[PDB]
Amino acid sequence: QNPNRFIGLM
Repeated sequence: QNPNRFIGLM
């Protein structure tokens, strides 16, 4: 749910 988690998928 965090946008910082999307950077990890990068």
